[PDB]
Amino acid sequence: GTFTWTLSDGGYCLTRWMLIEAELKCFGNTAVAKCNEKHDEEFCDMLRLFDFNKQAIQRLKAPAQMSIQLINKAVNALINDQLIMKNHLRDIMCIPYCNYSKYWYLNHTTTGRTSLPKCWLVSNGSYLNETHFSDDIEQQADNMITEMLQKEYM
Amino acid sequence: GTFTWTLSDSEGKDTPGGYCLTRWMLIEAELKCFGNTAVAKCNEKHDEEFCDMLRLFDFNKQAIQRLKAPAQMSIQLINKAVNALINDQLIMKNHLRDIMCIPYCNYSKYWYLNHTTTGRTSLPKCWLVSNGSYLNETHFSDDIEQQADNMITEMLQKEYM
Amino acid sequence: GTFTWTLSDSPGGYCLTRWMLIEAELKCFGNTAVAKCNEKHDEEFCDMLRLFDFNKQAIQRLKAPAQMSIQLINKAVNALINDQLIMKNHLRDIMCIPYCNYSKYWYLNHTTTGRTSLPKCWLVSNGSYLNETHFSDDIEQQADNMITEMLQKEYM
Amino acid sequence: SLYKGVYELQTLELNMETLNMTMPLSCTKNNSHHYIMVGNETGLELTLTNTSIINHKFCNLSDAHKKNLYDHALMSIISTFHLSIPNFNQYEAMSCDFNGGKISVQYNLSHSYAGDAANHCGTVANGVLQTFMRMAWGGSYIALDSGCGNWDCIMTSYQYLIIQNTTWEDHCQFSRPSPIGYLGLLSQRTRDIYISRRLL
Amino acid sequence: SLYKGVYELQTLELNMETLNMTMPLSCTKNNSHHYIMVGNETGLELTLTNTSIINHKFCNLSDAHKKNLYDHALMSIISTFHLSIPNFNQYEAMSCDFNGGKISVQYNLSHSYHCGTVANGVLQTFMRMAWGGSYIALDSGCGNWDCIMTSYQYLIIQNTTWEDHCQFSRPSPIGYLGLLSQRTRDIYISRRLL
Amino acid sequence: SLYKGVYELQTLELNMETLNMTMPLSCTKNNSHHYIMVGNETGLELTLTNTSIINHKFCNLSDAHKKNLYDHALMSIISTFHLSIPNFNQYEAMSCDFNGGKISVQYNLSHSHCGTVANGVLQTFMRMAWGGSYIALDSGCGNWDCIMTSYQYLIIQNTTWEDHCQFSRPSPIGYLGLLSQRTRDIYISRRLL
Ligand SMILES: *[C@@H]1O[C@H](CO)[C@@H](O[C@@H]2O[C@H](CO)[C@@H](O[C@@H]3O[C@H](CO[C@H]4O[C@H](CO)[C@@H](O)[C@H](O)[C@@H]4O)[C@@H](O)[C@H](O[C@H]4O[C@H](CO)[C@@H](O)[C@H](O)[C@@H]4O[C@H]4O[C@H](CO)[C@@H](O)[C@H](O)[C@@H]4O)[C@@H]3O)[C@H](O)[C@H]2NC(C)=O)[C@H](O)[C@H]1NC(C)=O
Ligand SMILES: *[C@@H]1O[C@H](CO)[C@@H](O[C@@H]2O[C@H](CO)[C@@H](O[C@@H]3O[C@H](CO[C@H]4O[C@H](CO)[C@@H](O)[C@H](O)[C@@H]4O)[C@@H](O)[C@H](O[C@H]4O[C@H](CO)[C@@H](O)[C@H](O)[C@@H]4O[C@H]4O[C@H](CO)[C@@H](O)[C@H](O)[C@@H]4O)[C@@H]3O)[C@H](O)[C@H]2NC(C)=O)[C@H](O)[C@H]1NC(C)=O
Ligand SMILES: *[C@@H]1O[C@H](CO)[C@@H](O[C@@H]2O[C@H](CO)[C@@H](O[C@@H]3O[C@H](CO[C@H]4O[C@H](CO)[C@@H](O)[C@H](O)[C@@H]4O)[C@@H](O)[C@H](O[C@H]4O[C@H](CO)[C@@H](O)[C@H](O)[C@@H]4O[C@H]4O[C@H](CO)[C@@H](O)[C@H](O)[C@@H]4O)[C@@H]3O)[C@H](O)[C@H]2NC(C)=O)[C@H](O)[C@H]1NC(C)=O
Ligand SMILES: *[C@@H]1O[C@H](CO)[C@@H](O[C@@H]2O[C@H](CO)[C@@H](O[C@@H]3O[C@H](CO)[C@@H](O)[C@H](O)[C@@H]3O)[C@H](O)[C@H]2NC(C)=O)[C@H](O)[C@H]1NC(C)=O
Ligand SMILES: *[C@@H]1O[C@H](CO)[C@@H](O[C@@H]2O[C@H](CO)[C@@H](O[C@@H]3O[C@H](CO)[C@@H](O)[C@H](O)[C@@H]3O)[C@H](O)[C@H]2NC(C)=O)[C@H](O)[C@H]1NC(C)=O
Ligand SMILES: *[C@@H]1O[C@H](CO)[C@@H](O[C@@H]2O[C@H](CO)[C@@H](O[C@@H]3O[C@H](CO)[C@@H](O)[C@H](O)[C@@H]3O)[C@H](O)[C@H]2NC(C)=O)[C@H](O)[C@H]1NC(C)=O
Ligand SMILES: *[C@@H]1O[C@H](CO)[C@@H](O[C@@H]2O[C@H](CO)[C@@H](O[C@@H]3O[C@H](CO)[C@@H](O)[C@H](O)[C@@H]3O)[C@H](O)[C@H]2NC(C)=O)[C@H](O)[C@H]1NC(C)=O
Ligand SMILES: *[C@@H]1O[C@H](CO[C@@H]2O[C@@H](C)[C@@H](O)[C@@H](O)[C@@H]2O)[C@@H](O[C@@H]2O[C@H](CO)[C@@H](O)[C@H](O)[C@H]2NC(C)=O)[C@H](O)[C@H]1NC(C)=O
Ligand SMILES: *[C@@H]1O[C@H](CO)[C@@H](O[C@@H]2O[C@H](CO)[C@@H](O)[C@H](O)[C@H]2NC(C)=O)[C@H](O)[C@H]1NC(C)=O
Ligand SMILES: *[C@@H]1O[C@H](CO)[C@@H](O[C@@H]2O[C@H](CO)[C@@H](O)[C@H](O)[C@H]2NC(C)=O)[C@H](O)[C@H]1NC(C)=O
Ligand SMILES: *[C@@H]1O[C@H](CO)[C@@H](O[C@@H]2O[C@H](CO)[C@@H](O)[C@H](O)[C@H]2NC(C)=O)[C@H](O)[C@H]1NC(C)=O
Ligand SMILES: *[C@@H]1O[C@H](CO)[C@@H](O[C@@H]2O[C@H](CO)[C@@H](O)[C@H](O)[C@H]2NC(C)=O)[C@H](O)[C@H]1NC(C)=O
Ligand SMILES: *[C@@H]1O[C@H](CO)[C@@H](O[C@@H]2O[C@H](CO)[C@@H](O)[C@H](O)[C@H]2NC(C)=O)[C@H](O)[C@H]1NC(C)=O
Ligand SMILES: *[C@@H]1O[C@H](CO)[C@@H](O[C@@H]2O[C@H](CO)[C@@H](O)[C@H](O)[C@H]2NC(C)=O)[C@H](O)[C@H]1NC(C)=O
Ligand SMILES: *[C@@H]1O[C@H](CO)[C@@H](O)[C@H](O[C@@H]2O[C@@H](C)[C@@H](O)[C@@H](O)[C@@H]2O)[C@H]1NC(C)=O
Ligand SMILES: *[C@@H]1O[C@H](CO)[C@@H](O)[C@H](O)[C@H]1NC(C)=O
Ligand SMILES: *[C@@H]1O[C@H](CO)[C@@H](O)[C@H](O)[C@H]1NC(C)=O
Repeated sequence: GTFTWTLSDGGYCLTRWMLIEAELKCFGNTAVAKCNEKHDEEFCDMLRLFDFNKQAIQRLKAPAQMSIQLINKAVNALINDQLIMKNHLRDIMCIPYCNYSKYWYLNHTTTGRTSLPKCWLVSNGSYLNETHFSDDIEQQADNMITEMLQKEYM
Repeated sequence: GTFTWTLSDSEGKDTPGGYCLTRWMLIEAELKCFGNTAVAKCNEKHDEEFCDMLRLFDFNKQAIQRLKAPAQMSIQLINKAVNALINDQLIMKNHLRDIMCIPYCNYSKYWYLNHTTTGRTSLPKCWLVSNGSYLNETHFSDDIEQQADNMITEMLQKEYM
Repeated sequence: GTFTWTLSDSPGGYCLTRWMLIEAELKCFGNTAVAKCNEKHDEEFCDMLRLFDFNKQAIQRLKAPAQMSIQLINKAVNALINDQLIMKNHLRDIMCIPYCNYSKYWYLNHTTTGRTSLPKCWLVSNGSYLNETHFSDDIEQQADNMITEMLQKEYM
Repeated sequence: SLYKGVYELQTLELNMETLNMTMPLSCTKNNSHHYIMVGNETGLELTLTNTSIINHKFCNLSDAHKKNLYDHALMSIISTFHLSIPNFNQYEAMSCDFNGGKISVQYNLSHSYAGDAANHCGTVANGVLQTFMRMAWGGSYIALDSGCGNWDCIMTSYQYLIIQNTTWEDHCQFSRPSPIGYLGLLSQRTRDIYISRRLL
Repeated sequence: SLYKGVYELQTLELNMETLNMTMPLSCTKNNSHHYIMVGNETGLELTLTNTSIINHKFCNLSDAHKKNLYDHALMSIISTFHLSIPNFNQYEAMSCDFNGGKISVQYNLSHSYHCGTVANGVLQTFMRMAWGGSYIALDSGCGNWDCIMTSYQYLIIQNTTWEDHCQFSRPSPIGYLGLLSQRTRDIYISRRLL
Repeated sequence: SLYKGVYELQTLELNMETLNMTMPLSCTKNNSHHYIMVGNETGLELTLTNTSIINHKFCNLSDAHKKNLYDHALMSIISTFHLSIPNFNQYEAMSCDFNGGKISVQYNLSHSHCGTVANGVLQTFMRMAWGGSYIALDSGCGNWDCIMTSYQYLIIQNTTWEDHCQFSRPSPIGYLGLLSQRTRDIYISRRLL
C-alpha cells in the first residue's frame, strides 16, 4: 500500500556517519513533517531507510549469517517504490532525474531554518548546473518565505 | 495501491459525514456515533488503524446486503476488495513494532476523547499493547494530551471561521 | 502504492487537444483545478490525465520500437494511476450501485470567470448514464466547493 | 443546465483511442463478441459461444515459448488474463493451440452435475467469467445471465470462452475502447492462486 | 480520566466477530493451539506439537486440485500461508494429506534445527497468521527475527468445525489480511520458466 | 549562492554505506563491471563480457535448494533479478552452476534485435545496478524496447567485499526498486500455476 514508518527519535538529525565528508546536520519539524504527507520526496524516502536501519540494528539480535529478509518485508512501509519507478522512467526518456545521492536545500541566513532537501538532478553522467534548475530553487525560496509569513500572521 | 472505499451513509439522524458503530459492532456496548469532523480524517490519512477497521466493518455490512450469498462461504471477494479498504503497510508497521519490542496496535481496542458538554469526539486512536498486555494510561498520556490539544485547536478554528 | 507522475505543464494547468476528445475540439483547465490531481488518490479524471500525458511523452521522447510493446506501460502503471479505483468501480458494478466507467466526465463552469471545477465522472447504472436529478447532490456539492474557492480568491 | 444561474454544467467525453500505441484498449461489440486492441495492427477477440474450436486437452505452452513465434504483446495479455482467474484448479478446463505463432485459448465453462442444488458457485466458470467480466468491463455485463447483484455465482449461457488473435478493426459498437480492464487486472494477477508444488 | 477539564477518555472494543461473513478471523486458544475461522461453519486448527500425524514425505497437491472436494476457502488460506514462508527450499520439510477433501498439512521444524534456518522461516509466517497474541508461541518472544524458534517439533494445520476457541486472544481479520500482501515476495527461483 | 537575499543554497550528500547491514547496495566500477554488496562480507559481481564461463545448458536450481550450501542473502538477490526479466521465454539463455554453494549465473545476450532476450536482461540490469548502469549500453537513453550492447554475456558470480566503487557510489535503490515489480512481468508457463 503506502508508507507508514514513523521516524524514531523534535525534528530529525543525520549523523556524521550518514553523510559524505560532513558533520551532523539537523532539520526542524516544519521540514520533517512534510515526510509524513508527500509521496514524491526522494529525500524523505532515504530518511526512512536510514532510520529503519538504525532501529533494526539497535533492537534486533543480529544472526551470525547475514540476512536481507527483514528489508524485503519492511520496504513497502519505508519508501515509495513508484518514486523509484518515476526516476527510472525519467532516465530512460532522457529527462533529468534523481539518483538519490546529492540533495540541496535552502538555509536561512539569520535563523538557521532549513527547507526539506530536494534532489539534485543528474543527466548524461553528471549533475545538472544550478542555473538549469534555478527556477525550482527560486520557487522554494518563496515557499519558505510564505510559510514564515503565515506563522507570523497566525 | 491506495484505499478508495468510502463509508456508506451511517444514519438518518446523525450527521451524514459521520459514522455510527451499532451495538453488534461493539463488545459489551451500545451504539456509539462519531461526528464528521472525526470521520472525515479517514478520507485523508493512511496511518489510522481505526479508519481501516471502519472500512472493513462497512464493507462487510454492504457486502452482505447487496450481494447474493453462495451455499458455502467464499473469501474471494475480500481477497480482491481488501486493497481498496485498508493499508497493508499499517499492518506491517504494527508487525515490525512487535518484533522490535516497541508498543504497538493489535487493532482490538481504541480510545478517544469525548467533550463533556458537546458530545464531540476525536477520531479514536489505537490502545497499544506491550509484554502481553495493554499499556497504562500514564504510558501514553502524552498522546492523550496531544489529542486534547488538537481538539481544542480545531474547535477554536471553527469558532474563529 | 501511491502515484508519482507529474503531468507536463500546460504556464500552469493542463489542456487537452482535439484528438483527445470526442468531437469537442479543445478544452483547457485552470491550474487550481488541475493541481488537485497531485493530492487526491480518488479521482478517475486525474488518472486518465496521467495515462494520456504518459502516452504523449512516451511517443515524443522514446524511439519507436519495430513492433508495439506493452513493457513500458506495465512498468509505469502504478506511477500513473491508482489501481484501486478500478477495483472500486468494479465493486460498485457488481453490488448494483452507480459507478464510473471512465468515458464521460462533468464539471461546473462559472459563466463570468471562465473557471471550472475539476471534472467528476458521470456515473452509469442499468447500462446507461444517470440523470442530473440522480446525482444532483454531487452537482450541488461541486457548486458549493467552487463558491468557497471563489470567495477565498476574492479574500486573497 | 445553468445551476443557480451561475454554474453551467458542461461535459467531456474522452477519446481513448489515442492511447492505442502504448496500452491495449478493450471494448464490446455485442453480447458474444468482445475485443482487446493493440496499436492499429492487432489484438484479441474474446468470444462467448456454444461451439468449441479446440477438441483435445493439449496446450504445449512451453513449446510456444521456446519457438518464440507469437506476438509478445498478445502473449503478455493472455498471461495476465489467465493468472487473474481466482482459484484455478481444473487444469483440464483450459486447452490451447499456439501453432504458427497464432494465439488460441479455449476455456470450457461447462459445469458438471448442474442439477445438484444450486451447484454453481465454485465451478471454473464462476472464475473464468469473473476474470472476463473485468477484462471487457466497459460492456461485459451484458453477456451474463445476471449483470450484477451476484458476484460469486456468476453464470452465462455460453459454454466456451474462446480467445483468439484478431487483426485490427473497428468493432467498438456497444462500448467505447478503454485501457481500464487490462490495467486493473495487472494488479490482480497471481494474487489468489493455489499451490500446485511444494516449491512454487 | 478528564483531560483539559473538558474531555473524558473513553474506549471501544471492536466486535470483530461480525466480520466472519466476509473474511477469515484468527485467534489464540493457548501456547500450543491457534485458530483461523471461516464464517460460522469451519476453519483451520494450527497446532504446535512434539508429535507427528504424517509419517511420510509426500504432498500430492495435484490430486487435491483435480478432484476438488476440499473447501476452497480453506485451500486459499493454506496457499496463502505456505507461499508467504520466506526462502522455503527444504521441500522435504513439508508433508500433507488431502484425501477425501480434508486438509492436513505438517511442517517439520526439527528438520532444519540455528538462525536463518527453515524452521525459523516457517515460524515467521506462523507468528503473523495467528498474530493477535502469537507471542505466546515462542521460546523467546521478542528482539529476534531470523532467530525466532520454538522447542516444538511440528507445526500442524488441519481443518475443523467452528467452535469458540478464542480464549487467549480475540478474533481478528488482521493476520490473514496482512499475509495476503507479502504472498510471493520471498519465493526463490526453482524453474527458469517462472 | 544567496536566494532572495535570505537563503543560502547548501548541499547534502548521503553516505549510503551505513545501510550495508540491512540492505544490499550496488555500484559501478567501469563499463564491464558492476557490483552488489551484502553486509560487509560478500556480494555479487555483475560482469559484461565477451568470455563465457559455464559453457553448457544446465541450471541445477533444484539441486542447489536441496543441498542448501548457498548464502541465502545472495540466492534471494539472484531470484529477484531473474524474475524481474519482462519476457523471459528462452530457458536456454540462462545457464547456472551452484556447486559447493558457489553462485555462477550466465545469461547469453547474443541474439541481438527488438523484443529480444538481451533486451529484457539488460533492462533488468539497468535497474539492478542503476547507479551508472547506462555506461555499458550502446544507447544511454531514448530507447527502451530495442536496447543493445556489444557484450555477449552477462555473468553474475559470488565475490567478496572490497571497495569496488569507482564510477558511482553504493546505493540500495536498484534492489529495492526491483522488489515491487519482482513478479509483475512473467509469462504463463503452466496451465496450473
Ligand atoms: C460508458 O457508458 C456509456 C453509456 O451506455 C456508453 O455509451 C454508449 O457507447 C456506444 C458505443 O460508442 C454508443 O453506440 C453508438 O450508437 C450510434 C447510434 O445508434 C443508433 O443508430 C444505429 C445505426 O446503425 C442503430 O444500429 C442503433 O440501434 C441506434 O438506433 C451508432 O451509430 C454507433 O455506431 C457507429 O460507431 C461505431 C464505433 O465507431 C462503429 O463500429 C459503427 O459501425 C458505427 O460507425 C458509423 O460511423 C463510421 C464513421 O464514424 C462509419 O465508417 C461507419 O460505416 C458507420 O456509418 C454506436 O453503436 C452509445 O450510443 C452510447 N450510449 C450513450 C447513452 O451515450 C460508453 O461506451 C461506456 N464507456 C466505456 C469505456 O465502456
Ligand atoms: C490484543 O491484546 C490483548 C492483551 O494481550 C488481548 O486481550 C485478552 O483477550 C482475551 C480473549 O477475550 C481475554 O480472555 C478472556 O478473559 C475472561 C476473564 O478471565 C478472568 O476472569 C475469570 C473469571 O472466572 C477467571 O477464571 C480467569 O482465570 C481470568 O482471571 C474469560 O472469562 C474469557 O473466557 C471465556 O470466553 C471464551 C471465549 O472468548 C471461552 O472460550 C471461555 O471458555 C470462557 O467462556 C465462559 O464464559 C462465557 C461468558 O463470557 C460463556 O458464554 C461460556 O459458555 C463459558 O462459560 C477469556 O479467557 C483476556 O482477558 C484479554 N486480556 C486483557 C489484558 O484484557 C486481545 O484479545 C488482543 N486482541 C487481538 C485481536 O489480538
Ligand atoms: C549519482 O550521479 C553522480 C554523477 O554521475 C555520481 O557522482 C560520481 O561518483 C563517483 C564515485 O564516488 C566519483 O568518483 C570518485 O572521484 C574521485 C576523484 O577523481 C579525480 O581524481 C582521481 C585521482 O586518482 C583521478 O583518477 C580521476 O580521474 C579524477 O580526476 C576519485 O578519487 C574516487 O576514487 C577513489 O575512491 C574509490 C572509492 O571511493 C576507490 O575505489 C578508487 O580506487 C579510489 O581510491 C583511492 O583513493 C582513496 C582516497 O580516499 C583511498 O582511500 C583508496 O585506498 C585508494 O588509494 C572516485 O573515482 C565521481 O567524482 C562523482 N562525480 C561527480 C560529478 O560528483 C554519484 O555517485 C551517483 N550516485 C548514486 C547513488 O548513483
Ligand atoms: C493472427 O491470425 C492471422 C490469421 O487470421 C495470422 O496471419 C497469417 O497466418 C499464416 C499462417 O500460416 C502465415 O503463414 C503464410 O504466410 C505467407 C506469406 O507470404 C502466405 O503466402 C501463406 O499463404 C500463409 O498465410 C501468414 O504469414 C500470416 N500473415 C502475416 C501478415 O504474417 C497471424 O500471423 C496471427 N498472429 C500472429 C502473431 O501470428
Ligand atoms: C457472523 O456474523 C453475523 C453478522 O455479520 C452474525 O449474525 C448477526 O447477529 C445479530 C445478533 O444476533 C443479528 O441482529 C438481529 O437479528 C434478529 C433476528 O430475528 C432481528 O430481528 C434484529 O432486528 C437484528 O437484525 C443479525 O441480523 C445477524 N446477521 C445475520 C446475517 O443474520 C453471526 O452471529 C456471526 N457468527 C458467529 C459464529 O459469531
Ligand atoms: C523430522 O525431521 C527430523 C530431522 O530430519 C527426523 O529425525 C531424524 O530421523 C533419522 C532416521 O529417519 C535419524 O537418523 C538415524 O536414526 C537411526 C535410529 O535408529 C540411527 O540408528 C542412525 O544411526 C541415524 O542416526 C536422525 O538422527 C533424526 N534427526 C533428528 C534431528 O532427530 C524426523 O524423523 C522427522 N519427522 C517427521 C514426522 O517427518
Ligand atoms: C557497515 O556499516 C556500519 C554502520 O551501520 C559501519 O560501522 C560503524 O562504524 C563507526 C565508526 O567505526 C562506529 O562508530 C562508533 O561510535 C562510538 C560512539 O561511542 C565510538 O566510541 C566508536 O569508537 C566508533 O566511533 C559505528 O558504531 C559502527 N556501526 C555499527 C552498526 O557497528 C561499518 O564500518 C560498515 N562496514 C563497511 C565495510 O563499510
Ligand atoms: C519437545 O521437545 C523439546 C526437545 O526435547 C528433546 O528433543 C525431542 C525431539 C525428544 O527427543 C526429547 O526426548 C528430547 O529431550 C523439549 O524441550 C527441552 O526440554 C528439556 C527438559 O525436559 C530442556 O532441558 C531442553 O533445554 C529443552 N529444549 C529446548 C529447545 O527448549 C520440549 O519441552 C518438548 N515439548 C513438550 C510440550 O513436551
Ligand atoms: C502437444 O504435444 C503432443 C505430443 O504428445 C501432440 O500430440 C501428438 O503428437 C504426435 C507427434 O507430433 C502426433 O503424430 C499425434 O497425432 C499427436 N496426437 C494428438 C491427439 O494431437 C499434441 O498434438 C501437441 N498439441 C499442441 C497444441 O501442440
Ligand atoms: C501420492 O500419489 C502417489 C502416486 O499415486 C502415491 O505413491 C503410490 O502409492 C501407492 C499406494 O501406496 C503405491 O501402490 C504406489 O506404488 C506408489 N507409487 C506411485 C508413484 O504410484 C503416494 O502414496 C501418494 N501420497 C501418499 C499418501 O503418500
Ligand atoms: C474436515 O473436513 C472433512 C471433509 O469435509 C470432514 O469429514 C467428513 O465428514 C462427513 C460427515 O457427514 C462425512 O460424510 C465425510 O465422508 C467426511 N469426509 C472426510 C474426508 O473425512 C472432517 O470431519 C473435517 N474435520 C473435522 C475436525 O470436523
Ligand atoms: C550463445 O548463443 C550463441 C547463439 O545461440 C552460440 O553461438 C552458436 O554456436 C554454434 C556452435 O555451437 C554455431 O554453429 C552457431 O553458428 C553460433 N551462433 C551464433 C549466433 O553465434 C554461443 O555458443 C552461445 N554461448 C555459450 C557460452 O553457450
Ligand atoms: C564480441 O565479439 C563480437 C564478434 O563476435 C564483436 O562484434 C562485432 O565485431 C566486428 C569485428 O569486425 C565489429 O566491426 C563490429 O562493430 C562489432 N559489433 C558490435 C555491436 O560491437 C563485439 O564487438 C565484441 N564485444 C566486445 C565487448 O568486445
Ligand atoms: C564464492 O563462494 C564459494 C563457496 O562458499 C567460495 O569458495 C569456498 O571457499 C572456502 C574457503 O573460504 C573453501 O573451503 C571451499 O571449499 C570453497 N568452495 C567452493 C565451491 O569453491 C568462493 O571463494 C567465493 N568467491 C569468492 C571470490 O570469494
Ligand atoms: C448451449 O447449448 C446447451 C446444450 O448443451 C443449451 O442447453 C444452452 O441453452 C440453455 O437452455 C435454454 C433453453 C436457455 O435457458 C439458455 O439460457 C440456457 O443456457 C445453450 N446456450 C445458448 C446460449 O444457446
Ligand atoms: C513481562 O515482563 C516480565 C519481566 O520479568 C517477563 O518475565 C515476562 O515474560 C513478560 N511477559 C510477556 C508476555 O512477554
Ligand atoms: C437498476 O434499475 C432499478 C429499477 O428499480 C434501480 O432501482 C437500480 O438503482 C438500477 N441500478 C443498478 C446499478 O442496478
